[PDB]
Amino acid sequence: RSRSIWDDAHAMLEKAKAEGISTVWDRAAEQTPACKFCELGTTCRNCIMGPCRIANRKDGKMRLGVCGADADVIVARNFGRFIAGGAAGHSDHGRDLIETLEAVAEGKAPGYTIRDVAKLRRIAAELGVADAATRPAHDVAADLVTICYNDFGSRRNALAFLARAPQVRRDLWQRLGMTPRGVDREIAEMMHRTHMGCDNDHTSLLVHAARTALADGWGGSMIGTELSDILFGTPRPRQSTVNLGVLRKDAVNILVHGHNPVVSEMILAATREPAVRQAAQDAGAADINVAGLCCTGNELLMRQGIPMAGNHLMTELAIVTGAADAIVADYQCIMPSLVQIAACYHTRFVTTSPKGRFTGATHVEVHPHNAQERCREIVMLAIDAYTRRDPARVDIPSQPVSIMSGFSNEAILEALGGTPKPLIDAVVAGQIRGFVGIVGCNNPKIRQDSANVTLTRELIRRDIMVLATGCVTTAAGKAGLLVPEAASKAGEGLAAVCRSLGVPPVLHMGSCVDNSRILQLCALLATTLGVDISDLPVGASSPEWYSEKAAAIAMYAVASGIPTHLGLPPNILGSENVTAMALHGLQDVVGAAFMVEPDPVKAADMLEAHIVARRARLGLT
Amino acid sequence: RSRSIWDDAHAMLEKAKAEGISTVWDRAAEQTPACKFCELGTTCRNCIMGPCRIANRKDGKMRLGVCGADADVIVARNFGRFIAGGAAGHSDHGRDLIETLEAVAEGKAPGYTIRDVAKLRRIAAELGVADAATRPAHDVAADLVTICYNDFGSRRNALAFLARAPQVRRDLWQRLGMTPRGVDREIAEMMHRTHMGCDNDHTSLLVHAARTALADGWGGSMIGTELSDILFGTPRPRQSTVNLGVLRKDAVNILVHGHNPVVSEMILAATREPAVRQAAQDAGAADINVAGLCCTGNELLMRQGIPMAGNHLMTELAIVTGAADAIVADYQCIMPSLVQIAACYHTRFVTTSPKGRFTGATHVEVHPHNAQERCREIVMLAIDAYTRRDPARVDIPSQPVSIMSGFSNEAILEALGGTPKPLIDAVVAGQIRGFVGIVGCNNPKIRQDSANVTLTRELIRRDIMVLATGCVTTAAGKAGLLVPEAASKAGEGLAAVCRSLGVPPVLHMGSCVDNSRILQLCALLATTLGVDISDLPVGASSPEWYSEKAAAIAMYAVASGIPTHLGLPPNILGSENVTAMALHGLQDVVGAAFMVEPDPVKAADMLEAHIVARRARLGLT
Ligand code: SF4
Ligand code: SF4
Ligand SMILES: [Xe]
Ligand SMILES: [Xe]
Ligand SMILES: [Xe]
Ligand SMILES: [Xe]
Ligand SMILES: [Xe]
Ligand SMILES: [Xe]
Ligand SMILES: [Xe]
Ligand SMILES: [Xe]
Ligand SMILES: [Xe]
Ligand SMILES: [Xe]
Ligand SMILES: [Xe]
Ligand SMILES: [Xe]
Ligand SMILES: [Xe]
Ligand SMILES: [Xe]
Ligand SMILES: [Xe]
Ligand SMILES: [Xe]
Ligand SMILES: [Xe]
Ligand SMILES: [Xe]
Ligand SMILES: [Xe]
Ligand SMILES: [Xe]
Ligand SMILES: [Xe]
Ligand SMILES: [Xe]
Ligand SMILES: [Xe]
Ligand SMILES: [Xe]
Repeated sequence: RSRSIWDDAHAMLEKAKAEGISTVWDRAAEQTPACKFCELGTTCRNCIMGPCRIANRKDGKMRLGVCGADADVIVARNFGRFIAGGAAGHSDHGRDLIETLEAVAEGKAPGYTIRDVAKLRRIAAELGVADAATRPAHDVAADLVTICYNDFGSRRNALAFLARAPQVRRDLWQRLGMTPRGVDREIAEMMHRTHMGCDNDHTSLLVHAARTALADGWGGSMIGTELSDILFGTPRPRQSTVNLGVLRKDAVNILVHGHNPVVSEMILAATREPAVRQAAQDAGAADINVAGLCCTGNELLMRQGIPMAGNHLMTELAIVTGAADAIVADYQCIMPSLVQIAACYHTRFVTTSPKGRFTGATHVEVHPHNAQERCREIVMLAIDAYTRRDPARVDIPSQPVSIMSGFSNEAILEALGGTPKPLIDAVVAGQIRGFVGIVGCNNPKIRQDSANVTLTRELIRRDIMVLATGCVTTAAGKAGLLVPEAASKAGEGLAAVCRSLGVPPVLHMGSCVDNSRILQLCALLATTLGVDISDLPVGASSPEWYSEKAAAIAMYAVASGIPTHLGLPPNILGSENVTAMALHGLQDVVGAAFMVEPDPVKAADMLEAHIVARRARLGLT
Repeated sequence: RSRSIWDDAHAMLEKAKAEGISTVWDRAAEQTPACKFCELGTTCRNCIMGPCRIANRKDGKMRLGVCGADADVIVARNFGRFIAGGAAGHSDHGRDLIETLEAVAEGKAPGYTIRDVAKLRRIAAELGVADAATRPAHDVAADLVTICYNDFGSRRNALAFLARAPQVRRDLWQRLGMTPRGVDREIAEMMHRTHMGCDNDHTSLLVHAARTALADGWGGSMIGTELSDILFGTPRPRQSTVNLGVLRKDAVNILVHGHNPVVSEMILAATREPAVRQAAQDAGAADINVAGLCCTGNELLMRQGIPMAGNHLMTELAIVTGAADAIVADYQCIMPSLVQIAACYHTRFVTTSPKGRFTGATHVEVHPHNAQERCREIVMLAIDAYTRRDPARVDIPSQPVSIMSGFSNEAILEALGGTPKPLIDAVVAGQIRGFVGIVGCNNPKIRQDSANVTLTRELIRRDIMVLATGCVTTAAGKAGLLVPEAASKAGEGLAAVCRSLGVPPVLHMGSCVDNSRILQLCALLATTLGVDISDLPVGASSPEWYSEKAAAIAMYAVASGIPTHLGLPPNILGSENVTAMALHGLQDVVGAAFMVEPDPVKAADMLEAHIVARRARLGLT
């Protein structure tokens, strides 16, 4: 119960307890207390002269690694590899989008098209493709593919999308040695620098961690966002629903999980073919019901309006309802426990990526050339599993909650009539005091979504508009804050802006990769006003993060000039020097810093105080 | 004393003890016993739902990570990131060589030339540069640079040098999903796969670890070896000396450390300019004495005959002599303790790489455009530090030992008269029963070089020729086994081959990156005979390894078909499934497996038994 604020979770936790199904919360208890040295970051296993631990003991022993490395170096190396794994999670996704677009450009991807040709030509023109407005769309696409691949090579001095950042920002990065040059290159160089006897200076290591994260935010993730919109459509505001109640007892229920629209968009197509709709009827189902999980669910919500069943700590509970007929997983944040919990039921657990292998799963590998054929086979697996569902163990605990989604930057600018001018006018007038992107996961160390939702309500009450991505999407949707009626929960200034646009006070801007949309928006406003991103009344927050991907997002926010709140510290407190740099030193290096505060009200105060400081620097009330 | 077999080390350990200078051996004692979970690999810190440890306890708790990951997945992920860090250590070195050659090709690198134009044209032709034999050398170089950079991109289906492998080998890799596609790409994908909720199947993870290592051996390292020979000269057999006695009391002593010939070759040039030789005389020195450490020392030994002061556990002791006037470091295996030990003396510790930063060092950053100017400034720093040397604390403990070095494959084939035919004839006749590459470091858990040298003597007595790289170079040289006279220590068949060629029974083939020479030679013989590398009477051994780089070398040897002995296990024993795959399962996957044996005599038996098996499979006595 105290594990979550949500009734639908609470009900499924009782159901799981009675059936003796162990959950992430149960295993989190088993791993408590954790190893102290792992939690502090003062442990190293980068060579077998060790493994080493750094201690603060009276006799003086164990203050240095066998190689002589101290706490500062070891902590910074561990944090660098942490960030690099998060950036890698995003880079490989962007790489898959490049490969998908090239297959469409070559005409080798049945059932795929370029859905947004206008955006294709705009992005291609922006990155330097000649005559992108009038040449055949497939040739334009092939040239865009080439530019994107060059960003995954080793010959550029700066990533292609980095030119969106204001000049003052790029100058700073260049002087600091932070300019990201290559998406994979920066990940590789981080792993190199953290090999023993390479980079042994915590400052140097932290700078390359910022460079690696930037290579994600302005590289892997931004390529991923923009190419997804080209292939699958630019999101436009639309209405949908959220929570475990989006599962229907009377339908074939197919859950997509992971991050890859290249599968999920084609699964959705397969369920619309009239022979497939027929086979589910011949199996007894009223319809075929696709619902989203995690980031692929965020993206299907943004682009098609597909309902979202839950966020990260909802994933196990989504199966305990007994109505999940199949989970279609690709990669990232897919808990391996799901395979065991699925085995307690009729549910098919289907993996589709050669990168996302799970011992004991039904592997049906999906690629652009065979996706239309394989996704149909996958949905046929779900309809068979539907026939084997046990009615005595089905309990869909909730009623779904209405939400509005689809706020790409293109839609935001559309709602403002093509210019950011009305937006900037509202901020100058003090109607919107600032903006905070609330992103990041759930973490069983925090009562699920308590901090996410509490921070959101506080911010909008203070006339701070919230941009929601990732797991916060489900949190704010279940709270009722993703509809225009929620204007009544915002302070007077934000409410009046919200009702004049007919938008909610919390704008869903997509998956964790779509945090690149927030970079793009900040950069646009900074460029429009002639100032740095670190002059904008903005902030970021991850009240309940857990993953390396979220830490990379937090790092590229900070390095880009955005104050960034974290509910929980990364494993760095064993070095006061690294800690002090993350919380303070970075402020006069990149114009922003990390804030660690588990009390969401105090988080709101801190985020709001930074916004006020930036308002005054801009000459605003 | 019992820390090393060597008199020169032993003496310097007494000197360090009397001066109260703590050494790697002392800190190794402090970190003993290590954490059991780190040593077993059953600990995970890849997200802050944890950190987690996997246990085998009666109540059943702590058998799974919070995410549900078990021991098999966690161990395999830790090992994958280990291997990826080793591959990254080599990839970035190869990247720097590409950048150096491009600067030479553009004419933007004063004091650099293409030293081996014949090799440039041969390698360029081999990789597909059109008309590489007759076009201007700089244009050929620019096209080679482009091909190498493409291997550091994301659009190839197989690395360029992989075509050296026999077809049967490439077919196997392709069917297994092991084909390396991109040097940085495979490192990035490994970091992605090991993010939580991605690749959760130990088999899948181990295969991508093999793919990542292959991307090093046939990619990062092979590009690095071949481009170094193009820029700095192909090694030819020559005579030199080894051990701390290569330091001269009467000279300005400059120690190069790390991996980068781009600095060390230019430091050597600076010490030959007549104004620099003059300034050391005006400071009182008889000459300027350059001596090598680690892999840059191996390479300077191979290409210029520069004496080598020591290997990895000699590095601290090289400073305790009191005669080190400067250490010129770049990156990898440079212990941060050296900076503190240098502070106990007059010694200048100079870093030259933006990747190899050390807190408290004199940073003089070297790049191809300014290397000739910066390396001169560096040698001027050494001559100043020479003037401040304390004669009362100088003790050069040994007399140097004569060695022969410089056995590139080009030199081996040269000594055989241009064909491998006489080599193959000796193996068929049973004069050379097989070959073992003994590579890898020192590790203070093993009495220094006891196992390296003991294994070498056993192998050559058994008519098994040894190919030495890395730290083993110093070990076999100090033992007296790197001269043609050492034929008297080999069995009758090898001795007779050795004396007919005037070569030693142990061939120095270079630094740790030059293990790519061994891949090239194996592939050449396999291609010549029409068989796989896993049919050759070959083996590899790392009796005293410590680094991720060495583990990557061991992995790409195994994946390439070469039985590989390790003196110490990597941190994997907490999973019997991963362990059994490394020691046994790999044998029927890739035709070779890891052997873990700390008794070097038993190691010799195991390596020899594999060679006998392959001999019979070939129809040999
Ligand atoms: S790199 Fe240094 S601190 Fe890390 S395990 Fe090796 S010896 Fe210990
Ligand atoms: S990835 Fe899984 S095993 Fe590793 S720390 Fe996170 S929860 Fe624990
Ligand atoms: Xe920093
Ligand atoms: Xe908006
Ligand atoms: Xe906005
Ligand atoms: Xe807005
Ligand atoms: Xe603004
Ligand atoms: Xe923001
Ligand atoms: Xe914003
Ligand atoms: Xe972080
Ligand atoms: Xe964040
Ligand atoms: Xe962000
Ligand atoms: Xe940091
Ligand atoms: Xe932080
Ligand atoms: Xe494997
Ligand atoms: Xe030889
Ligand atoms: Xe050889
Ligand atoms: Xe030989
Ligand atoms: Xe051979
Ligand atoms: Xe070998
Ligand atoms: Xe060989
Ligand atoms: Xe290894
Ligand atoms: Xe090895
Ligand atoms: Xe090797
Ligand atoms: Xe392995
Ligand atoms: Xe191993």
